[PDB]
Amino acid sequence: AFNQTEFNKLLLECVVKTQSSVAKILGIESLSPHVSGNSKFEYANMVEDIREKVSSEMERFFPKNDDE
Amino acid sequence: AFNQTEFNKLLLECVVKTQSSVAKILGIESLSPHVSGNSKFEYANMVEDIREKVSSEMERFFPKNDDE
Amino acid sequence: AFNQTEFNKLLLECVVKTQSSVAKILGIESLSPHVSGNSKFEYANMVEDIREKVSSEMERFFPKNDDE
Amino acid sequence: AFNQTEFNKLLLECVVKTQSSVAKILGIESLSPHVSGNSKFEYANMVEDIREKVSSEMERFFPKNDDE
Repeated sequence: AFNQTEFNKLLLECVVKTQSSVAKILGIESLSPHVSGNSKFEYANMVEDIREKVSSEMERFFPKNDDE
Repeated sequence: AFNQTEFNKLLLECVVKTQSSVAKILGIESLSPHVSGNSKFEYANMVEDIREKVSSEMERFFPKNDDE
Repeated sequence: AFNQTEFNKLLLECVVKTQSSVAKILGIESLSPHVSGNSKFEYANMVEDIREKVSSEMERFFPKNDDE
Repeated sequence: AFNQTEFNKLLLECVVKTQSSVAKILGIESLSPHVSGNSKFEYANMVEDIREKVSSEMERFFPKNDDE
Protein backbone atom coordinates (compact mmCIF):
# COMPACT_ATOMS: atom_id res chain seq x y z
CA ALA A 1 0.00 0.00 0.00
CA PHE A 2 2.05 2.93 -1.35
CA ASN A 3 1.23 6.16 0.45
CA GLN A 4 1.37 8.67 -2.40
CA THR A 5 0.27 11.53 -0.11
CA GLU A 6 3.09 10.96 2.38
CA PHE A 7 5.56 10.53 -0.50
CA ASN A 8 4.38 13.87 -1.95
CA LYS A 9 4.79 15.52 1.46
CA LEU A 10 8.39 14.33 1.77
CA LEU A 11 9.16 15.30 -1.84
CA LEU A 12 7.77 18.80 -1.36
CA GLU A 13 9.49 19.39 1.98
CA CYS A 14 12.82 18.32 0.49
CA VAL A 15 12.64 20.36 -2.74
CA VAL A 16 11.30 23.53 -1.07
CA LYS A 17 13.86 23.30 1.76
CA THR A 18 16.66 22.65 -0.73
CA GLN A 19 15.71 25.55 -2.97
CA SER A 20 15.42 27.98 -0.02
CA SER A 21 18.84 26.81 1.24
CA VAL A 22 20.50 26.91 -2.18
CA ALA A 23 19.25 30.47 -2.72
CA LYS A 24 21.20 31.47 0.40
CA ILE A 25 24.29 29.46 -0.53
CA LEU A 26 24.24 31.21 -3.95
CA GLY A 27 24.21 34.61 -2.25
CA ILE A 28 27.08 33.67 0.08
CA GLU A 29 29.13 32.26 -2.81
CA SER A 30 28.59 35.44 -4.85
CA LEU A 31 30.41 37.32 -2.05
CA SER A 32 33.45 35.01 -2.19
CA PRO A 33 36.69 36.91 -2.84
CA HIS A 34 37.86 34.53 -5.62
CA VAL A 35 34.95 35.53 -7.86
CA SER A 36 35.13 39.31 -7.27
CA GLY A 37 35.26 41.05 -10.67
CA ASN A 38 34.11 37.92 -12.49
CA SER A 39 30.99 39.07 -14.35
CA LYS A 40 29.74 35.47 -14.77
CA PHE A 41 29.27 35.20 -11.00
CA GLU A 42 28.03 38.69 -10.21
CA TYR A 43 24.87 38.14 -8.19
CA ALA A 44 22.43 40.14 -10.34
CA ASN A 45 23.79 38.43 -13.48
CA MET A 46 23.33 35.00 -11.92
CA VAL A 47 19.77 35.79 -10.76
CA GLU A 48 18.78 36.98 -14.23
CA ASP A 49 20.21 33.86 -15.87
CA ILE A 50 18.40 31.62 -13.38
CA ARG A 51 15.16 33.57 -13.83
CA GLU A 52 15.29 33.12 -17.63
CA LYS A 53 15.91 29.38 -17.28
CA VAL A 54 13.06 28.83 -14.80
CA SER A 55 10.66 30.99 -16.85
CA SER A 56 11.40 29.10 -20.08
CA GLU A 57 10.86 25.66 -18.55
CA MET A 58 7.67 26.83 -16.82
CA GLU A 59 6.37 28.19 -20.11
CA ARG A 60 7.05 24.84 -21.78
CA PHE A 61 4.95 22.87 -19.29
CA PHE A 62 2.51 25.47 -17.93
CA PRO A 63 2.05 28.04 -20.71
CA LYS A 64 0.26 31.29 -19.93
CA ASN A 65 -1.83 30.56 -23.05
CA ASP A 66 -4.01 27.46 -22.48
CA ASP A 67 -5.18 27.32 -26.13
CA GLU A 68 -2.11 27.53 -28.40
CA ALA B 1 6.66 -0.33 -19.62
CA PHE B 2 7.50 2.66 -17.39
CA ASN B 3 8.58 1.56 -13.92
CA GLN B 4 6.97 4.23 -11.75
CA THR B 5 8.15 2.51 -8.54
CA GLU B 6 11.81 2.51 -9.58
CA PHE B 7 11.46 6.11 -10.82
CA ASN B 8 10.01 7.09 -7.41
CA LYS B 9 12.89 5.33 -5.65
CA LEU B 10 15.49 7.26 -7.65
CA LEU B 11 13.60 10.54 -7.17
CA LEU B 12 13.39 10.06 -3.41
CA GLU B 13 17.01 8.98 -3.00
CA CYS B 14 18.16 12.03 -4.95
CA VAL B 15 16.02 14.64 -3.18
CA VAL B 16 16.63 13.27 0.33
CA LYS B 17 20.38 12.94 -0.29
CA THR B 18 20.51 16.44 -1.78
CA GLN B 19 18.62 18.03 1.08
CA SER B 20 20.79 16.30 3.72
CA SER B 21 23.93 17.44 1.86
CA VAL B 22 22.69 20.99 1.30
CA ALA B 23 21.86 21.33 5.00
CA LYS B 24 25.55 20.66 5.74
CA ILE B 25 26.81 22.94 2.98
CA LEU B 26 24.58 25.72 4.42
CA GLY B 27 26.17 25.26 7.84
CA ILE B 28 29.70 25.32 6.42
CA GLU B 29 28.93 28.43 4.34
CA SER B 30 27.50 30.22 7.39
CA LEU B 31 30.97 29.88 8.98
CA SER B 32 32.72 31.51 6.00
CA PRO B 33 34.76 34.57 7.01
CA HIS B 34 33.35 36.79 4.21
CA VAL B 35 29.85 36.63 5.71
CA SER B 36 30.84 37.18 9.38
CA GLY B 37 28.74 40.06 10.76
CA ASN B 38 26.28 39.88 7.88
CA SER B 39 22.93 39.35 9.60
CA LYS B 40 21.33 38.00 6.39
CA PHE B 41 23.62 34.96 6.52
CA GLU B 42 23.72 34.36 10.27
CA TYR B 43 22.87 30.68 10.64
CA ALA B 44 19.88 31.00 13.01
CA ASN B 45 18.42 33.76 10.79
CA MET B 46 18.79 31.58 7.70
CA VAL B 47 17.21 28.55 9.41
CA GLU B 48 14.21 30.60 10.53
CA ASP B 49 13.69 32.02 7.04
CA ILE B 50 13.91 28.54 5.51
CA ARG B 51 11.55 27.12 8.14
CA GLU B 52 8.91 29.80 7.38
CA LYS B 53 9.14 29.13 3.64
CA VAL B 54 8.83 25.34 3.98
CA SER B 55 5.97 25.65 6.50
CA SER B 56 3.99 28.01 4.25
CA GLU B 57 4.28 25.80 1.16
CA MET B 58 3.40 22.70 3.20
CA GLU B 59 0.33 24.45 4.58
CA ARG B 60 -0.77 25.34 1.04
CA PHE B 61 -0.72 21.73 -0.17
CA PHE B 62 -1.16 19.72 3.05
CA PRO B 63 -3.14 21.94 5.43
CA LYS B 64 -3.45 20.92 9.07
CA ASN B 65 -7.20 21.55 8.63
CA ASP B 66 -8.69 18.99 6.20
CA ASP B 67 -12.09 20.75 6.07
CA GLU B 68 -11.52 24.47 5.36
CA ALA C 1 -2.52 17.93 -23.04
CA PHE C 2 -0.01 17.58 -20.19
CA ASN C 3 3.05 15.62 -21.24
CA GLN C 4 3.78 13.59 -18.11
CA THR C 5 6.65 11.74 -19.81
CA GLU C 6 8.49 14.94 -20.77
CA PHE C 7 7.80 16.38 -17.30
CA ASN C 8 9.30 13.21 -15.74
CA LYS C 9 12.35 13.51 -18.01
CA LEU C 10 12.99 17.10 -16.92
CA LEU C 11 12.40 16.23 -13.26
CA LEU C 12 14.83 13.32 -13.38
CA GLU C 13 17.54 15.23 -15.27
CA CYS C 14 17.33 18.06 -12.75
CA VAL C 15 17.39 15.95 -9.56
CA VAL C 16 20.12 13.57 -10.77
CA LYS C 17 22.27 16.46 -12.05
CA THR C 18 21.73 18.38 -8.81
CA GLN C 19 22.61 15.44 -6.59
CA SER C 20 25.78 14.64 -8.59
CA SER C 21 26.81 18.33 -8.39
CA VAL C 22 25.97 18.69 -4.70
CA ALA C 23 28.03 15.59 -3.89
CA LYS C 24 31.05 17.39 -5.36
CA ILE C 25 30.27 20.71 -3.67
CA LEU C 26 30.06 18.80 -0.34
CA GLY C 27 33.52 17.35 -0.91
CA ILE C 28 35.00 20.75 -1.81
CA GLU C 29 33.37 22.39 1.23
CA SER C 30 34.72 19.67 3.54
CA LEU C 31 38.24 20.81 2.50
CA SER C 32 37.56 24.44 3.42
CA PRO C 33 40.06 25.79 5.96
CA HIS C 34 37.37 27.31 8.23
CA VAL C 35 35.96 23.87 9.04
CA SER C 36 39.29 22.07 9.62
CA GLY C 37 39.14 20.33 13.01
CA ASN C 38 35.37 20.67 13.21
CA SER C 39 34.17 17.09 13.64
CA LYS C 40 30.63 17.97 12.48
CA PHE C 41 31.97 18.74 9.00
CA GLU C 42 34.60 16.03 8.67
CA TYR C 43 33.83 14.37 5.35
CA ALA C 44 33.44 10.76 6.57
CA ASN C 45 31.18 11.97 9.41
CA MET C 46 29.01 13.91 6.98
CA VAL C 47 28.74 10.96 4.56
CA GLU C 48 27.67 8.61 7.35
CA ASP C 49 25.02 11.04 8.59
CA ILE C 50 23.68 11.50 5.05
CA ARG C 51 23.72 7.74 4.45
CA GLU C 52 21.65 7.10 7.62
CA LYS C 53 19.10 9.75 6.63
CA VAL C 54 18.67 8.45 3.07
CA SER C 55 18.47 4.82 4.25
CA SER C 56 15.78 5.61 6.84
CA GLU C 57 13.55 7.49 4.39
CA MET C 58 14.00 4.77 1.76
CA GLU C 59 13.03 2.12 4.31
CA ARG C 60 9.88 4.08 5.16
CA PHE C 61 8.63 4.16 1.57
CA PHE C 62 10.34 1.14 -0.03
CA PRO C 63 10.90 -1.37 2.78
CA LYS C 64 13.12 -4.37 2.14
CA ASN C 65 10.26 -6.45 3.63
CA ASP C 66 7.20 -6.31 1.32
CA ASP C 67 4.94 -8.10 3.84
CA GLU C 68 5.28 -6.39 7.24
CA ALA D 1 -9.18 18.26 -3.42
CA PHE D 2 -5.45 17.86 -4.15
CA ASN D 3 -4.29 20.22 -6.87
CA GLN D 4 -1.82 18.04 -8.76
CA THR D 5 -1.22 20.76 -11.38
CA GLU D 6 -0.23 23.38 -8.80
CA PHE D 7 1.91 20.79 -6.98
CA ASN D 8 3.67 19.99 -10.28
CA LYS D 9 4.25 23.71 -10.90
CA LEU D 10 5.89 24.17 -7.50
CA LEU D 11 7.95 20.99 -7.92
CA LEU D 12 9.22 22.07 -11.34
CA GLU D 13 10.02 25.64 -10.29
CA CYS D 14 11.99 24.35 -7.31
CA VAL D 15 14.01 21.67 -9.12
CA VAL D 16 14.79 23.83 -12.17
CA LYS D 17 15.75 26.82 -9.99
CA THR D 18 17.88 24.60 -7.76
CA GLN D 19 19.70 22.97 -10.64
CA SER D 20 20.42 26.33 -12.33
CA SER D 21 21.72 27.70 -9.00
CA VAL D 22 23.77 24.61 -8.17
CA ALA D 23 25.42 24.73 -11.60
CA LYS D 24 26.71 28.20 -10.70
CA ILE D 25 27.75 27.22 -7.18
CA LEU D 26 29.72 24.30 -8.71
CA GLY D 27 31.57 26.70 -11.00
CA ILE D 28 32.37 29.09 -8.14
CA GLU D 29 33.56 26.22 -5.92
CA SER D 30 35.82 24.89 -8.70
CA LEU D 31 37.68 28.24 -8.54
CA SER D 32 38.29 27.95 -4.78
CA PRO D 33 41.99 28.13 -3.89
CA HIS D 34 41.89 25.06 -1.59
CA VAL D 35 41.06 22.77 -4.52
CA SER D 36 43.58 24.20 -7.03
CA GLY D 37 45.66 21.31 -8.42
CA ASN D 38 43.19 18.71 -7.16
CA SER D 39 42.23 16.81 -10.30
CA LYS D 40 39.04 15.44 -8.68
CA PHE D 41 37.62 18.97 -8.52
CA GLU D 42 38.91 20.37 -11.81
CA TYR D 43 35.83 21.82 -13.48
CA ALA D 44 35.98 19.90 -16.78
CA ASN D 45 36.55 16.64 -14.86
CA MET D 46 33.55 17.33 -12.63
CA VAL D 47 31.30 18.21 -15.61
CA GLU D 48 32.24 14.99 -17.41
CA ASP D 49 31.54 12.88 -14.33
CA ILE D 50 28.17 14.58 -13.83
CA ARG D 51 27.32 14.19 -17.52
CA GLU D 52 28.03 10.42 -17.40
CA LYS D 53 25.86 10.00 -14.29
CA VAL D 54 22.90 11.94 -15.72
CA SER D 55 23.17 10.15 -19.09
CA SER D 56 23.20 6.69 -17.49
CA GLU D 57 20.14 7.34 -15.32
CA MET D 58 18.28 8.90 -18.26
CA GLU D 59 19.07 5.86 -20.39
CA ARG D 60 17.69 3.57 -17.67
CA PHE D 61 14.30 5.29 -17.56
CA PHE D 62 14.02 6.90 -21.01
CA PRO D 63 16.09 4.73 -23.37
CA LYS D 64 16.83 6.00 -26.86
CA ASN D 65 15.63 2.56 -28.06
CA ASP D 66 11.88 2.17 -27.36
CA ASP D 67 11.85 -1.53 -28.35
CA GLU D 68 14.69 -3.32 -26.52
